[PDB]
Amino acid sequence: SAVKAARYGKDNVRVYKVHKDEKTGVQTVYEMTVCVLLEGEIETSYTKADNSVIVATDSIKNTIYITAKQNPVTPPELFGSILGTHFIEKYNHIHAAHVNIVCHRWTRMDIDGKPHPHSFIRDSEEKRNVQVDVVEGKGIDIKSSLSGLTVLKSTNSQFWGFLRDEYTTLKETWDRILSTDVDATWQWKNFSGLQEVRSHVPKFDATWATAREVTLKTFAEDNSASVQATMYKMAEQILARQQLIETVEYSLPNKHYFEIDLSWHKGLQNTGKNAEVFAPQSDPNGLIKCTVGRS
Amino acid sequence: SAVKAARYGKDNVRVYKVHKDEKTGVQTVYEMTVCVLLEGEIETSYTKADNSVIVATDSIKNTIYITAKQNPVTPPELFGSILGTHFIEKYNHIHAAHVNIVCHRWTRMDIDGKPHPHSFIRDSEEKRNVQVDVVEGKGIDIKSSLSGLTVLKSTNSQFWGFLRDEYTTLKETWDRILSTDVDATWQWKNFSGLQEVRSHVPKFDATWATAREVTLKTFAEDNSASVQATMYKMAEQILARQQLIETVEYSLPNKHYFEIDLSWHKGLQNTGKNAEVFAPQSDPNGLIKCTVGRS
Amino acid sequence: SAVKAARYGKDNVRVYKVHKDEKTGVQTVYEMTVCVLLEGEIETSYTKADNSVIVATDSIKNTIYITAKQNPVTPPELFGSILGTHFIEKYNHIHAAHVNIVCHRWTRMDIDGKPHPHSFIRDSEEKRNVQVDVVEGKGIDIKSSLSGLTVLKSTNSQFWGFLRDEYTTLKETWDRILSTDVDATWQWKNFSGLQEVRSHVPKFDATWATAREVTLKTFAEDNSASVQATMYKMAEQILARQQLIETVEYSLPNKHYFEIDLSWHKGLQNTGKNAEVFAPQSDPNGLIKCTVGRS
Amino acid sequence: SAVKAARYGKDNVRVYKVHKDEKTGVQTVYEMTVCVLLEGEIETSYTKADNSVIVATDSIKNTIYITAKQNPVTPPELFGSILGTHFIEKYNHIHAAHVNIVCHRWTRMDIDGKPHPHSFIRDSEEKRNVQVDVVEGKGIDIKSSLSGLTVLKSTNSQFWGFLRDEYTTLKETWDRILSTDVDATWQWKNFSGLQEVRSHVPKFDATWATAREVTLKTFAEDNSASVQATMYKMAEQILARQQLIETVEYSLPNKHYFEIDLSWHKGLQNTGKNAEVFAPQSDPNGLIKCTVGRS
Ligand SMILES: O=c1[nH]c(=O)c2nn[nH]c2[nH]1
Ligand SMILES: O=c1[nH]c(=O)c2nn[nH]c2[nH]1
Ligand SMILES: O=c1[nH]c(=O)c2nn[nH]c2[nH]1
Ligand SMILES: O=c1[nH]c(=O)c2nn[nH]c2[nH]1
Ligand code: NA
Ligand code: NA
Ligand code: NA
Ligand code: NA
Ligand SMILES: [Xe]
Ligand SMILES: [Xe]
Ligand SMILES: [Xe]
Ligand SMILES: [Xe]
Repeated sequence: SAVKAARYGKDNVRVYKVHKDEKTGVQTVYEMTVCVLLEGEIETSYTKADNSVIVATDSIKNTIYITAKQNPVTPPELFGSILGTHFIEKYNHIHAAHVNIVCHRWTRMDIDGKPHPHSFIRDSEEKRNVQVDVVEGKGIDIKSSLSGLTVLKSTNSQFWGFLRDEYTTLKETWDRILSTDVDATWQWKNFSGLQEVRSHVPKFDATWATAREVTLKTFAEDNSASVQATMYKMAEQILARQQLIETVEYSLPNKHYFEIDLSWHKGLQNTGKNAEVFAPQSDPNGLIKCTVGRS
Repeated sequence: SAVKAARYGKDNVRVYKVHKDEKTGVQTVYEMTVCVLLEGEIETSYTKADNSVIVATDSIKNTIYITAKQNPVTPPELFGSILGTHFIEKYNHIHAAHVNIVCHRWTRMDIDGKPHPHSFIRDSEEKRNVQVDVVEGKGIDIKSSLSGLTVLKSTNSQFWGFLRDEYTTLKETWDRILSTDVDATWQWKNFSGLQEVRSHVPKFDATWATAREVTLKTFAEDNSASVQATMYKMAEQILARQQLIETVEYSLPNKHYFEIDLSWHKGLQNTGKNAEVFAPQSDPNGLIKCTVGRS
Repeated sequence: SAVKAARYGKDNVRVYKVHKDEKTGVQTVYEMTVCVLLEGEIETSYTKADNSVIVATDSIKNTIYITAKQNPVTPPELFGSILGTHFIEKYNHIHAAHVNIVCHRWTRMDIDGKPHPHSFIRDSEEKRNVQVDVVEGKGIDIKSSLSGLTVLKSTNSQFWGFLRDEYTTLKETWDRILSTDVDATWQWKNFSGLQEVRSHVPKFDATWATAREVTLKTFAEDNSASVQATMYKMAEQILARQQLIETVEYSLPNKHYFEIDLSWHKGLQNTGKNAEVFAPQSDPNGLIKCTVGRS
Repeated sequence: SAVKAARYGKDNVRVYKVHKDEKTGVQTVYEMTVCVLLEGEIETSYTKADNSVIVATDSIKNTIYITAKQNPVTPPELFGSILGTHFIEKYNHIHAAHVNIVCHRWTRMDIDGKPHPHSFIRDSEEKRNVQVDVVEGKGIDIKSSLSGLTVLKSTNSQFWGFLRDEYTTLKETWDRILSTDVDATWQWKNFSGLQEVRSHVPKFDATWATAREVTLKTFAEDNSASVQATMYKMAEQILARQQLIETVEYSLPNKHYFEIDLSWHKGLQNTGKNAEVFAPQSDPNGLIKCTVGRS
């Protein structure tokens, strides 16, 4: 037997950083959860009990805190690239670093219509994520994403004209509820190294904001023919607005809300045009994915 | 042996309701999770296998949908009271109904600075809850609450002057992070029945909004001497603003963020005034509770 | 305004303890999660910012580890009583301690049919719990419980003869699946203090084992007329086997498995006597409770 | 823009099946959660709103129940292959089916030392899983796995001789607690189609049992030099026992239990050889992976 692939590191490292502006007194907080996994010439730790090749996962944890102390932690694409590059430059036998970062929302509070200098609220479990793979001699590959964005529209969604055979019971509809949790990922063109990542720093926050805005606007305005059709429109717009993205991937659950027939009870009308009360379904759920790239 | 207490019913009943304004085209959605438990002369179902006394839990589920179809579902204090009263009026041998409602946020989306007519976002897992106990011959007791409101302030929290003995290692501090998940409950004076609950309907939403606002403002502005001291100030203000509340209860975790000493690494300074990077702690956590009532 | 009730302390304190038999080489592990909340003359910490009355929650955490170091941690009823008594004896102004303990399963592994000396498996998320309230001048009240015991029987459950009215759609049945997560609590007679708790130590593990065995046997053997009828039989037997228990409480979800009518597809028969494939329902669920005490 | 990849289907479909032996009266239950995603000539549903190519996800759900009605659901490798093959044979434009199955434990109860005919217990959240990819013209690829197997050993684990530099604070140790949640996957050689999968049916349950047994025995008996070294030994043995497996992958968290220094309190000794009470750490955690294949 032989080691075909191996990676190891530290997962679930929670980090908080505060920035204090001495002039204005305004404080800004960042909180993230970080995972770092390494690859390289480490087979002998598995096959021969040779620990000499292991950078201890506890040391990786230390490195994350130290790196956050000495560098900006925003945008996460830059922080992840700094962190990944560190390991391949510092350790001769480590040849790849894989860095995953989940950014948690801490939104500045408005008290009496003005921004508070040092108080924050978690407005939703929506996350902004990055995956950074730093591979020696092959540059830096970055995938950025938003996830946990939960939306619903109560009309202007349709689903008709699908294949009907002996396995089909689903009725066609011209008016339904559509609700989903959005997971959207955009993959950047490969960067040659940290200098190139630094040169594009302004594009990271801007593209995240664009992806979010396009998602919300298209969802709200599209008279949706299907999840498939609507998500494609989203991806197409993002690719058109940022030339440095190669692909956009969406993964969307279709969270069903079922009509409840109440006609058995005193002829009560609660279906079709008369539908007011619905039963949200916890499971099963549709799952629809697509990856859109350039012609 | 004898039955000392018994209650039974349906839990986790998810309900969605939509309201459609025909004039404006504006739609508004409500989504809740409902639990209804009944008490009464039902001992024989336990002791003698006499099912004749059981209103099936499946029927309770049906009743929830039917009631939501025929009545407004907002404010939840009113809907819960209607639902509870139904069971004690309909069934001779049922003498109490306990109704718990969790309201989930569906916040109207703003697209291009204007409110969208039928698209919504889940902005946070914060909930608005009610517990309604309708007891035959004793009226209606309502406890209203908000929960899952997660906040953090990065300074203006202190904790010093606590008891120090041979079990104490905690250092006094004049500047720390304070973060909590707020659970706040206000208990209404007993209402004689549904007519009285209806007469106070405007106070329910208004008091919820006040409780939320007082919580946020006090948290952000108090130079906090302890969780205990700050939460007391919150409760005091709520009681002063709404005479129909008898008690306010807060239950607050103290979610710790620990300094990380980095001085072992090249003398790096990251404690006290130099603290920038912290380690959020998942567990253990302080838990601080208090119930405040009138003199 | 005035403080009507207050309690504070440390929640979610994870503790592991190992016992090493030097003779046999056999090791035994215990793992628990502990919560301790205190009450007493502490109002001024809320109302006057007087921290002098506060035993820091961090010190409570320390005390839990120290107490576990110096005392046995099993049975949990004894450990919780020692821990609670400590606070009321040590601190003049503290007059009640509330201790909750969740014990996690670490079951010794059998390798090649023999018990391994130091390797363990988590066989299920079933927990054994205690709640201990130590109140100065009123002794020690202990509630013991098991929770998270998930069972299913595929036949020998019935449900017919329930009330039928205009809210009822549920069909009577003489053969259904019954599945539940068992939560069972037995409340001990009040103990005068630690000496009395010590004198009954052998009864704690024995009663837990009896409660578990009665639950499983009765569930498996009862031709159940309802959840209500079956749970009553369980509680009755536990009370008969241990005179020092005053009350037994069960709280049981009814986790529904629905028939699936497949007759629309080529006349396929999958209901009543022909039912083979079912759809487990995540929600809603029946919830049935009862407290049984002595005549 | 163009569709580079697309897949869609139904997730979280819960299924229960019962088998009734008419002779013996013995009943056996199976419960699973199933996900089916399809690929094929479906781009136009995304790009042109052409629903004619969509097999509705609701129909996929129906197909899962129908298939479970007409076929055995065990071993899951066979059921998943039947289910995947169905879609590529039934629909001309569908060219791949991806089927994921999670099997939940329902273990027959022993009452008074004998196996009960129709009552079951969920003994742990351990799962047995399969991923089956059926690709038209390329056969059937099956990955089988166990996950959620949580173990701990209290001694006979070491970790010393790792790289030490200016990022390292971790002390070497010759005696520590080792605890992990096992995720192990074995990948079968490609099968040409359903006939070949059927011919190997006995090997599926046997290999699962072997993988489990090797994991447990090696964990309990290895005087572990590291997670890396121990997991390699597991994978090596599995590959040696089943020639039809091509690769074995393990993914293992290192769930840390920290010593607690209590010497500040009356010189209490709780570290090194005197360590009895430890603090389980919820996060961060080591994560160690490896894929082992044949020379
Ligand atoms: O078994 C281990 N492997 C590792 O790679 C490691 N790093 N810190 N502790 C560790 N333990
Ligand atoms: O055992 C049951 N008890 C009940 O009260 C009930 N209601 N619906 N189904 C039921 N089953
Ligand atoms: O605000 C606080 N209250 C307390 O009771 C406490 N105990 N430790 N830290 C603390 N902080
Ligand atoms: O938008 C949808 N896409 C689908 O593929 C589907 N299948 N059932 N309902 C559906 N809705
Ligand atoms: Na390198
Ligand atoms: Na009544
Ligand atoms: Na006292
Ligand atoms: Na095909
Ligand atoms: Xe951070
Ligand atoms: Xe609702
Ligand atoms: Xe413990
Ligand atoms: Xe199944």
